[PDB]
Amino acid sequence: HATYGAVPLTHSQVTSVYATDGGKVDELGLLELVEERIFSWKLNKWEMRIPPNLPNDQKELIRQEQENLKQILSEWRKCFGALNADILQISSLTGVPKDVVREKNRTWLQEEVAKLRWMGEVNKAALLRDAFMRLEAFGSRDFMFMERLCCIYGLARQGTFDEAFTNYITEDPVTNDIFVDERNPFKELVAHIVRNYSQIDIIYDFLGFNYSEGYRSSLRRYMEYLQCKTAENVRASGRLVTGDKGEHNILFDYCVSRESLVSGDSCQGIIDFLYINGNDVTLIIIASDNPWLRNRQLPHRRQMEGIARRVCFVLGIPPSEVRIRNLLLPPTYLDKGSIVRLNDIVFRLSNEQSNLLIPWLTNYNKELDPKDVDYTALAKTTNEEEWLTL
Amino acid sequence: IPQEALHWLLRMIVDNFNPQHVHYIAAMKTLQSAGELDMARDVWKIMERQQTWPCTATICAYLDVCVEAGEKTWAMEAWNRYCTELKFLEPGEVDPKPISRVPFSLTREELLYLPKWKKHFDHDPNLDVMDLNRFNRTREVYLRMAQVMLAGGERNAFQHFFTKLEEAMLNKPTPVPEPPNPHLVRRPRWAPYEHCKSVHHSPWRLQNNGRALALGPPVTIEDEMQSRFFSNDQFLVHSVKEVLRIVLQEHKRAHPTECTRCKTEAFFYKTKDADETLKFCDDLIERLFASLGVRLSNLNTSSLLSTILEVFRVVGKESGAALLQRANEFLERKASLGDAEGSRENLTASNYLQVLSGFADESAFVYNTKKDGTCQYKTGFDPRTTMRHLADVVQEIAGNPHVTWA
Amino acid sequence: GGPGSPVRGPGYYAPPMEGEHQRGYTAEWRDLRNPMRPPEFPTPWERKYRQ
Amino acid sequence: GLNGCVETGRSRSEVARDLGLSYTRPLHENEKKQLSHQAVYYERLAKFKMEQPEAARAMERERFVRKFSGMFVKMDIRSGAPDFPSTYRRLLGTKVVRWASKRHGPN
Amino acid sequence: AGKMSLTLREVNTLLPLLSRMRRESPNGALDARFDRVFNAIDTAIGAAMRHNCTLDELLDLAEGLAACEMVPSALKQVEMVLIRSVMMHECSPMHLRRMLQAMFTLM
Amino acid sequence: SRRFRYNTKFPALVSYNKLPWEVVNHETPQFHMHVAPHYEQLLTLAASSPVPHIIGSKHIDVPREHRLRLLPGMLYLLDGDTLPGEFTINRVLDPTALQYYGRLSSQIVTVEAVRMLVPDDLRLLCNCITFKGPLHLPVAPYASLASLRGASQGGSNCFTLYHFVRPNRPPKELQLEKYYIHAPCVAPLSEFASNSDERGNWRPRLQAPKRTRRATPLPAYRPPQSYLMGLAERLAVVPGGCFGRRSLMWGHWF
Amino acid sequence: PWWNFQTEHRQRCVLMYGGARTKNTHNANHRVFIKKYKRNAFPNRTRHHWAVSMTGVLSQRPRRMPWPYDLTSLIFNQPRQGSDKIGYVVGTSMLKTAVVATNHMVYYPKFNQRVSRTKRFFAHDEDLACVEGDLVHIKQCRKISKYKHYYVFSILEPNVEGRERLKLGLKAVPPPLFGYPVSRRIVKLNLTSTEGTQEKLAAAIQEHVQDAYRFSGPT
Amino acid sequence: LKAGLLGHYQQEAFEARKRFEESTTYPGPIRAATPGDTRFYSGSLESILHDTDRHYWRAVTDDPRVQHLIPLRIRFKIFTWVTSGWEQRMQVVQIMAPKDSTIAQVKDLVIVENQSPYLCVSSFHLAIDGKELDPQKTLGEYGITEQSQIDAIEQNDHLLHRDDERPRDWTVDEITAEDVKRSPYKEMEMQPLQNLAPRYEARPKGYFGRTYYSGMKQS
Amino acid sequence: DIDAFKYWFGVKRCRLSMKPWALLAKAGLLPPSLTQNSKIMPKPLFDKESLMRYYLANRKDEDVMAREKYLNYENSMVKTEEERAAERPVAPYL
RNA sequence: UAAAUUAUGGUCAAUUGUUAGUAUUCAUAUUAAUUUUUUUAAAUGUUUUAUCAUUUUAUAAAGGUUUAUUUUUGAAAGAUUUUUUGUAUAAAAUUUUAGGAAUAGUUAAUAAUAAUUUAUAAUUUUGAUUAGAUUGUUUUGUUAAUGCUAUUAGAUGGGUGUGGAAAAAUAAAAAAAAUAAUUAAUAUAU
Ligand SMILES: [Mg+2]
Ligand SMILES: [Mg+2]
Repeated sequence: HATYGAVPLTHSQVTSVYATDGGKVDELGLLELVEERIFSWKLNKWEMRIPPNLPNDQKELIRQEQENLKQILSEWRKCFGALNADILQISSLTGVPKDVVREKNRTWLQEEVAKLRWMGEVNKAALLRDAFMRLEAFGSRDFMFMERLCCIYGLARQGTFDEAFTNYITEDPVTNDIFVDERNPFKELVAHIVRNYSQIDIIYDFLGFNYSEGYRSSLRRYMEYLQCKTAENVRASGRLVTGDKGEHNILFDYCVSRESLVSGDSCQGIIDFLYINGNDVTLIIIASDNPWLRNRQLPHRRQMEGIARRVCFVLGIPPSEVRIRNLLLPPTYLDKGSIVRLNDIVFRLSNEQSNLLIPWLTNYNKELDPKDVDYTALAKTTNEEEWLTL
Repeated sequence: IPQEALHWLLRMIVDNFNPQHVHYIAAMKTLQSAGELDMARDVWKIMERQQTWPCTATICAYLDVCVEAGEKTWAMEAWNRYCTELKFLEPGEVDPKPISRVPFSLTREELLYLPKWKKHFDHDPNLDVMDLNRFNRTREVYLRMAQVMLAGGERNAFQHFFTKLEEAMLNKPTPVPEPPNPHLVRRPRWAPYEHCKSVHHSPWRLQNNGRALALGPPVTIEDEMQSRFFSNDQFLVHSVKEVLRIVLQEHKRAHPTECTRCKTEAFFYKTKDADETLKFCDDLIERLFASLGVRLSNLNTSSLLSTILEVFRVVGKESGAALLQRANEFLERKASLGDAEGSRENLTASNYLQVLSGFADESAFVYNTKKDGTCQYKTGFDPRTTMRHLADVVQEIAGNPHVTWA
Repeated sequence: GGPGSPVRGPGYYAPPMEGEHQRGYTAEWRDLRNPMRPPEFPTPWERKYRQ
Repeated sequence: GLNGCVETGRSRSEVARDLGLSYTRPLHENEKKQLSHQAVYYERLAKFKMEQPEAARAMERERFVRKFSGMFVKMDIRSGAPDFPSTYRRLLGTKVVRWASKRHGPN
Repeated sequence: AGKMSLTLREVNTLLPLLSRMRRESPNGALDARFDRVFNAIDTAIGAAMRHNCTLDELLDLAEGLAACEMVPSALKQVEMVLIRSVMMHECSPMHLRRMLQAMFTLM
Repeated sequence: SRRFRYNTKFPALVSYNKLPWEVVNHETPQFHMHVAPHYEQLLTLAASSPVPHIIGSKHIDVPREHRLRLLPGMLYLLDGDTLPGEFTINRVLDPTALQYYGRLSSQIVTVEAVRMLVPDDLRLLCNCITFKGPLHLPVAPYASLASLRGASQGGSNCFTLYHFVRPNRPPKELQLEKYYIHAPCVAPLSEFASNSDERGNWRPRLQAPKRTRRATPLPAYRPPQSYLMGLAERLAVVPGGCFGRRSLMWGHWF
Repeated sequence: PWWNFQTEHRQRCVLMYGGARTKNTHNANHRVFIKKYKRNAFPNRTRHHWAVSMTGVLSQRPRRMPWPYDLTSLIFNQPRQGSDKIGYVVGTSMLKTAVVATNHMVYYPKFNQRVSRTKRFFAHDEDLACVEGDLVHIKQCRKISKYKHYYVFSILEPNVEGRERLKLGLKAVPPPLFGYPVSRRIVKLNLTSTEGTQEKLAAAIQEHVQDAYRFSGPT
Repeated sequence: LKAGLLGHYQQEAFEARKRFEESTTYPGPIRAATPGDTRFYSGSLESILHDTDRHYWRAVTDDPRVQHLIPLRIRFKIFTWVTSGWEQRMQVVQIMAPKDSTIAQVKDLVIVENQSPYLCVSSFHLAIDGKELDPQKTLGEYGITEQSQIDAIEQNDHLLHRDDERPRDWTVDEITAEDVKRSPYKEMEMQPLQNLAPRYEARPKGYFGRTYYSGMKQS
Repeated sequence: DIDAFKYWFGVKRCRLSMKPWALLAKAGLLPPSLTQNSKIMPKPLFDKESLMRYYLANRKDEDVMAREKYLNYENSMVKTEEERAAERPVAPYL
């Protein structure tokens, strides 16, 4: 539990504390074992996990992050229970073994449903068909795999969940020897996550798990990493990243728009990042949680023309081929379509070369939340706009 | 009746009060003192169904009834639910924890905008669990989990728990003991009316007064402190004593016909599992003497010697003179490991009580057997030798004025 | 009724109430004179007795 | 130190007392005279008890005679009431002439 | 527990004893048992600044606060009543010496 | 206000030290009723276990200013009838006051004289009892009375007990509660020990003898012929007016 | 059938006293008022009784009743009625005693309206922090004085202007110029010189003599 | 007060509080001071016989009752009777002494915790390895630990006159038992209460009989 | 009222007049009262010798009488071994 | 100021008496009479004891007049435990006068039981004190009625400091320490 002197960890101390050497670590087996240990808990195991000697705002943000981890793990618990119930129902209605259900086919489903309908059991045939239909979308062993890995990385990030996975009294299944196990599969799994997934903090912040600082610094590190693999000759001074090829490849970290947006002020246009790629200019803006501030956060057409004219003045690029385009990002997370549009527009990367440069992009399945409709309307009116030519 | 100890807890929840941890502790201890172990487990299930996370004192009070009932499954369930994250004290950590939870208060804003269920404070026992685990009673947990695995018959889990407890009591500092709580009673500050009958108020007998004990004690006391006030080596001695006491308890449970006063022929002779039991006890005593070096000269081993004599009297059928010889050899071994000329201690009243009960177990008999009026004795029983060994021992106890008879 | 009486409000019309008294007097208090529905159970004992 | 404790039931002043904070309005001369003259009469009465025993003994003796021989010295519900002319107001006209009115405070 | 309250005389009597117990300690500071003692001093000082204070009691309070090294929680009302005590007619150079030595040992 | 600090429950009461009906006077036989069973148990203790400061070689020499403060509550035994100075000797010759030493003089050492010593300031009594040896109780060699010549021998046998009390106090004052340690007597067990030659002369009885004849019957119960007070099982009278329990009635006329 | 509360109250009265109520309590009796005193010579100074006055605390007309639905029941969850209260500090002339004016609601069902009445309480503050003008939250407690059974639990809003006026050496609240009079007679302020006070005294005593002449009546 | 302006005030109670948590910067967690005792308990006045300076429920123990103790055991030279004669043996008295205590306080703790009439019979002196100890020095000045062997050398010609005015269980909160007769480290934490008597509810509040209509639960 | 009568009779230990005792003996709650006399059968005559002979002819065991008193007075729901084997946890926690 | 869009390719209704409950008679209903009925005349036996005594036996009426109410730790219940110890003395709240003004054994503090002191004290025009009337009480009556109109549970600072508690100068039961009687009805006159 929480002790006097426990502290929340950043990525550096998670990397340093869980730095062990492992060879051929099973991701799915240790993932299922750690989640089986998690699902066997009660709600009282989640109570005393906040470290006491902290200010109240930091304790509130830690409580919000732990509540988010708890509700996402409970959602995956009920999803896994539904998965096991559907697999057991299919193996009981059909008569096939349980381990070969996941490798079955749709022709096999048609044959088994026709066999059940021939015997006169239309209810069991409808149950088998509906269980297989809701099993084709959820039945993979790696379904929410990046989200579950980010949940376990967040449980390591809290710092108070590391001793909750060991010192259990178990029985041997074949000899019935009551013993106490000191093996910690959570530490081995977090060590393998830190060793293999070098950008697990970027996926952790992009999925909306970080409640303290958000995903903006992870976005800057992601864009700097994607600039270092495309320009390949990169100098980085403070908040300015530049390629030295003569062709303009510039990333400028202007300001943080969460503190820059004064509530009750009349100032049109506050951006976060400015990316100059060749002749193109992108104003990368992270939207705010205030819907009365999103209309003030995007710059005017005259302001974008002034920024493009300043680019023509400073970089010496002629104003015949100069294009400037706004880019709006979701406030608390970063969905898959936003990252795809960021790779398409800013860095001029298609899907195949982005999957070659970034391996974890294919299994990233974050989408826009349905309850935020005004942001989706603003992003539809913003991202479908033509490049403003000076 | 003892069932009322279960009743007044239940009426505590029917009348919409939150039972604190002291109520569960008092209910489990009152039902354990009356021999109602299932009612104590019902109190534990009541605490679990109220979704109250127990403190270490409630955990120890549950593990006492898990130890006395000999049920390892209950203790393993309680371990895997609550005690998997209990750590021993470290030299770097502070010995008392500071109070983390500020008492509940509302500002001038939170009185208005918060709803009435957020501004409501009942004495919820889950709020002060981090402040009731302030004094690090983990050594009382790892001892209790060492005992119940001895009761269920698990040697490897007992060896793991006892090895962890031994390494913690040899290489980690002693925690600060929790002070007693005087706010749990509503006793008056003084006697409101001063009036005291004399000891000789009755001309027919000597009666006890409220001022002084004039009739003498009926039962000998051990005259030792509580287990929380002990040091780490003293708690290791107490741990060996408790493991031997649970060995004695499980031997009396497995063989109830051969452990009481006679009532049958089988009391006189050893059981067939007594040699391995005494071998395990001797190996535990030699492990205690090998772990602690000269420091065992500066520790109180009165209850340890009394439990050693009770084990080598009940489990091993030994004579009272053999028990006196073993106690004298134990005290001379303790006085000899100090590497000085020293001066040996005397046997206490609890140590002499085991020798006298061994003398009574030598001369014990089966009264009114099948021959209608013939008491059956032990084979090879000599009344003259046993009486001669009793009389000089009684004179030895009476020569020492520091042993209080009972 | 005050002391020893379970009546909480007038039967038909009342002075204007605010807050939880407004929600209680109009929606949430007991009413055994309702011929259609009995006074409701707490959650979740109302879902399984819907019919 | 402006909010009382809901858990322990302490007052507004006792929470600030346990925090080492001082909330006291600037007093006038009479409000400081009320708090400064409490010790002066105690030192005067102790000096009278030490310096004139033959008068203090007679004063304490006649005070004990007036206390002991009184009619309403038995602790009862009437003697234990905080406001006797307000609780027992039907005696003030026809039976008790000590109190001429039944209202002395906001109750 | 609120059963009693300390005036300035009790503080001026308790502060040299606690300074002596600080000097007799192995460490320079006192043990943590007396944190409720100094707090009982800390509420007694800031209330007494709202009452009347003679010059000798203020000098004994300043010397006691300088003897055992404790900064009171108020620290401004004490300096405000020390400002009012400089230009008094009863002020002596011994009084100014004690006041300046105590303020240099505190500040 | 001052009236609303506490309630009037449990007020301050007058102590028993200032009430004449609660204070035992030493000129009465009731003084020797309370203090004589304390002496007969202390001599049982001193004859069976070593009491540290119960026997001295002289009277304890406190100064005259510390005489009233330290001496009441103190007891010691000396050899011979030597009385302390600055006292007025008053010999107890009342048979009503001397009757309470009957168990002390019969079952233990014979009481020769009981004296009450009253000083010049009349504030520190001394109850002096002179015994004549030897003891009727067996005395242990490790006991305190083995170091006394008047107790060990069977003028030279006289030894005196000295108990200092305050004159007009309740009987709580003249109590000796620190001497009620019950030390055993090993006189029946000294026969079978290794230190005696009688250890081989006794014969053990391991079985009960076969009884051919039953017990002798009681004589024929004759009921009383006088008027009885009533049923003692409902008048709350103990089984003879002496001891027992009312619920277990026995020893009366029926 | 669903019985009302009067059936339960009748059941309680039957189980207590053996019977509910003896009949014939109305009797339609003609209560006649017989006057004794003169026309305008009733022996009272304020209220002159000349009709049959009804007697009853809660059974009189027009009917009142306490209205438990107010700000206090909306804010505080109370163990009993009147335990927690919120009011304003109006008087600090007593040591360790703040006078707190609080409001409650009384319901008239005939006119169907609630009215706000005011009750003054004496509360306790040990450190003397309550200034006249503070919105305070007081709570019930033991008997402290003859009229003190409340204490200041929290100061929900301090009077900043009162504290700044107390820092200036002034009163916290400037005192009112109006208040209670001393008599029904018009209290005229006398402004005269030091020499013209005897004739003013003669006029005042002559006016008192004419007020005593009013006892004579006609002529 | 006017209750209809409550909810808008709640908006202000929101709009200030969210303004507060964003305005100030929290430096760090302030340590928790122990709460005192209130003199404002509900109900009637209690007696001075039961005033234990605690009028609420606190399930935890704070810092003024926490003591740092050392289990110091001190040896005494005794003599036991054997069949030959006297033999010199050792009797150990164990106390819990505080770490910052002096040796005279350790001697007083040995005097008050022996509970034997044969041990503290005369004035003794504490020593280590024959070298006598200064009674005005701390235990830390001599390096006295649990394993340090401390002897008590007596002078049997004197007589120890003690006056036990301090109770055996004296803590800071001043709660002492009169019939305690035991060191507080020896007695158990929880035991069966034989002095009290179990009492059940004999006064029904609203329900008294035949039919439970409402039960008069508001009362 | 059966439950209130048993509460005031056992827990609170009320008194009983003879007419409510006879009325409750008609209900099977109590035995017939002391005053309900069969006037054809006289009162018994006791002698201790015949009582001792009947007591020594057939007296119960000590442990059987103790367990009967424990079932009648202390509690009557004592769990069997087959129920203790069901109340204990299983292999995921055991 | 959008300008009459064209398979009109689906008409055949309603009523089978089954109801989400304050409903209004300016002349009818409540009061006394055309009719009431039936009795009652005081002057009195509670009991056990250890005997000129002691143990148990705590709310009769008129008068005077009240904004409000309840619970003894003590006696009993009551137990093979025991301290005259088992939290009773408190709060909110709501009265009336056809000719409306002042009130006080007084308010708070207090090292103050049992107040030689301090204070710019306390109640009241948001209706006080006194005087009058006066037990209160969704229990009564009436009506379509959140209206009007009635009431009879009670308590009792100088009779005795006894008793746990004054409630004590008189009550058809509340059966009051051995089963007095316990089938029934009158249960009282007698
Ligand atoms: Mg009783
Ligand atoms: Mg004063």
